Amino acid sequence: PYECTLCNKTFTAKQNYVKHMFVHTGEKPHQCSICWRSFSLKDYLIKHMVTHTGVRAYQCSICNKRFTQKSSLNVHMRLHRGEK
DNA sequence: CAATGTATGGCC
DNA sequence: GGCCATACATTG
Ligand SMILES: [Zn+2]
Ligand SMILES: [Zn+2]
Ligand SMILES: [Zn+2]
Repeated sequence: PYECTLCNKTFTAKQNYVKHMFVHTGEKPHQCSICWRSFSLKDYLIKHMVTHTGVRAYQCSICNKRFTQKSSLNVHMRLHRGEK
């Protein structure tokens, strides 16, 4: 079972374990070509670029409202939830 | 592995 | 309320 001994935390697979340990280094090699903000992992930088592009790719199919991140949309769906 | 999905919470 | 970073997951 993959486990970070600093946090005492388990991971299901190796990939997130390696990413977690690299975040533990403190290094931020992935930088934005626009605002020069640096990031631990490329995943985070990819999500960052949407703030510059303005694309709200994630749309509620109930009320047509649009969102920057899928997580925001998922949160929003709790508002339509509560009606059977 | 990358892509995609979920979850959290400070900040405006 | 949602933007946004951060951090975990499963899927292909
Ligand atoms: Zn750790
Ligand atoms: Zn930037
Ligand atoms: Zn909606």
